[PDB]
Amino acid sequence: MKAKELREKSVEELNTELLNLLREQFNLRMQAASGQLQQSHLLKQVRRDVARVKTLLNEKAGA
Amino acid sequence: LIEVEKPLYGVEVFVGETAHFEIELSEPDVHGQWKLKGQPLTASPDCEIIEDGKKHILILHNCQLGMTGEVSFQAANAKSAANLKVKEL
Amino acid sequence: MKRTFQPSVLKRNRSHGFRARMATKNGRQVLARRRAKGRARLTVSK
Amino acid sequence: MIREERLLKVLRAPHVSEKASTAMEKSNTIVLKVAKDATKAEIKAAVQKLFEVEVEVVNTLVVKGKVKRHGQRIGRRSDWKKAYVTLKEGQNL
Amino acid sequence: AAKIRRDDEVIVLTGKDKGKRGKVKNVLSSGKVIVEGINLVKKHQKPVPALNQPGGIVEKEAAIQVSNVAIFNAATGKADRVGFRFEDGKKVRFFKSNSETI
RNA sequence: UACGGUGCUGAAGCAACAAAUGCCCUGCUUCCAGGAAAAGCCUCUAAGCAUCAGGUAACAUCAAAUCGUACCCCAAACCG
RNA sequence: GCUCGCCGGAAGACCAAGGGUUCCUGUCCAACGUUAAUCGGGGCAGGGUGAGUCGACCCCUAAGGCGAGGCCGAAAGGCGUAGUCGAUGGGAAACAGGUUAAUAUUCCUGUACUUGGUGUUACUGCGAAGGGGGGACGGAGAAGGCUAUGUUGGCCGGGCG
RNA sequence: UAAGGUGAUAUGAACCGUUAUAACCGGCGAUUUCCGAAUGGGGAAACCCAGUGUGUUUCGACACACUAUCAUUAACUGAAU
Ligand SMILES: [Mg+2]
Ligand SMILES: [Mg+2]
Ligand SMILES: [Mg+2]
Ligand SMILES: [Mg+2]
Ligand SMILES: [Mg+2]
Ligand SMILES: [Mg+2]
Ligand SMILES: [Mg+2]
Ligand SMILES: [Mg+2]
Ligand SMILES: [Mg+2]
Ligand SMILES: [Mg+2]
Ligand SMILES: [Mg+2]
Ligand SMILES: [Mg+2]
Ligand SMILES: [Mg+2]
Ligand SMILES: [Mg+2]
Ligand SMILES: [Mg+2]
Ligand SMILES: [Mg+2]
Ligand SMILES: [Mg+2]
Repeated sequence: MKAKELREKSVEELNTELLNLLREQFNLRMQAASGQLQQSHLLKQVRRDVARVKTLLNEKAGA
Repeated sequence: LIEVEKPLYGVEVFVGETAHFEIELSEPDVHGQWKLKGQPLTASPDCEIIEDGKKHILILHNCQLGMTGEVSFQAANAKSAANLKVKEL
Repeated sequence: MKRTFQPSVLKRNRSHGFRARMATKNGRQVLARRRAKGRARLTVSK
Repeated sequence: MIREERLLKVLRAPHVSEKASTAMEKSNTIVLKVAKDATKAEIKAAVQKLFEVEVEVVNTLVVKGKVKRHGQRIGRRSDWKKAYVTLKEGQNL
Repeated sequence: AAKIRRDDEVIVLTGKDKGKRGKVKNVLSSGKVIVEGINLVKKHQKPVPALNQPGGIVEKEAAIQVSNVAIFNAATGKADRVGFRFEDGKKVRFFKSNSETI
């Protein structure tokens, strides 16, 4: 999922960026904590995905 | 055709305690059946299922370690699924 | 009867706390020894 | 706005727990574990945006971790913040 | 790399099944393997209604050491040691004694 | 009432006398041993601003974060 | 539960200091309890601390501490100016009632208030790390006025032993 | 380098991978809360509070960056004189 977006545009990425949090991450916590989320591994990725997201963008702009 | 106004709830238990699973439907007159990960056992000495229709309540006692799965209830067209884990002492 | 330990945290920290310890060449050597000794509580503070 | 959309990851979990929670549902307001650094106003925003409800005012308190178990050594839990949120009127969730 | 690995068919060399063949179920990072129908231990397991388990004695396979098995040649029909050669940039295992790539 | 409690309802609700070490009193009287500080507050203007900005009032509205708040506390919870 | 007995300027009640979950509810009785223990401040699990107004933070300083430069000292360091810290003292403001098993001047009902920002409308010289005022202060004593508070009558409800 | 992996007590859950972006090892990067020389001021270490800059198709208040001291050098300023 790495070089798939090494080339994905600084501005564009801040989108999935939110889309990881804006959607997956917040909904997942809530849904999870509330005893729904039967597939926990979704919490592992998403978080790890955002890490990737922020690794680029940081390495694309300025660094 | 009804739904599940109130889904189940994942609960923990120390083998021996008593788990609890509630779920309200929409129309009375019916009889669903609870099942661990997905195994339709049979209310026995270790299973206490008490439902009066318009409502359904489960009461599992000293739950073993296997019960390590999810409580998916089945009725007419409704379907719930909570989380349950049996921890040892 | 009134015994010797009359607890009071204000005095505790002021007399033995991290910063107090830090405010003197020897107070610092106090820490240094405790670090070298690998002590888990350098100075019993909050 | 005032608080970035990113930082509206302050809502951490519902505290649907005890009649305290639910009996204080049946008479306005909802309660939640919420961040730690969260600023009442900062957490009102979260509940406006997400949850899309109305909110009159929010009260906060810090729960302190119980320390327990162990033989010689000892184990302590984490501190955390409580919500108690009080929704305006067209009350839903 | 590892000589005995996951989906293999092997013949036991030592102790109580000595000479029993079987397929490796899995291989544990202790340096052990679980091989089917080779080592059987009768565990006593409590019956559970929730999991719909009958209970009573059950039969399963314990982990034997990797050095207690060797993979079955089946061209000679005996145990055989494994080497590693390179073929077309692939590190392949090969049987010793007839030198055949597995 | 599941015998721990929990709901509901609900009369009169005045006067006289007494009365503190509390308050009036940071008062009053008197005495010698002659009884913190600084800010908030009020007022005064300097540089400075003069239609401005500020200042005063009425009404309206918005803000007041953060941290503590359980329990013991002349004691079986503190020093012994 | 009914008797009996004990404290009542406490052996009742609210805190500070100090402790730091001992609070409440279920559950257990091995160890802890100088005995038993179904009980506990004991084990395990869950719950419980809601504030513009109480308090801290905050503004203000006492003792005293620290102290750019500085003076002094074989080194380490010492003292001290400008300052800057330090409450045991000064500084704006919420009360009667209700409710939780467990908090409440914090939650709820009734009824209030404090200080700033912004706006409208009137009316106006505003303005300091500065001047002055105030804040601002001892001991004893003497009564007067008064409240808490009490007693009686009236009033209300109930009683006819 | 690889057929197995998601550190340990420590099972379990939900997963991930098998011919190369599973894991694991090495080189170089990235992120790197708060306290601590701690260096913006303070302080009972892990906390309180700022000045100035930036930042908002919901441009308030909050968030971030910078602001210690000494030395050397330069520049600009500049008493009694
Ligand atoms: Mg609070
Ligand atoms: Mg209390
Ligand atoms: Mg305890
Ligand atoms: Mg208790
Ligand atoms: Mg005993
Ligand atoms: Mg206890
Ligand atoms: Mg001061
Ligand atoms: Mg010096
Ligand atoms: Mg000095
Ligand atoms: Mg004080
Ligand atoms: Mg209480
Ligand atoms: Mg105005
Ligand atoms: Mg003056
Ligand atoms: Mg009176
Ligand atoms: Mg008679
Ligand atoms: Mg600092
Ligand atoms: Mg400093």
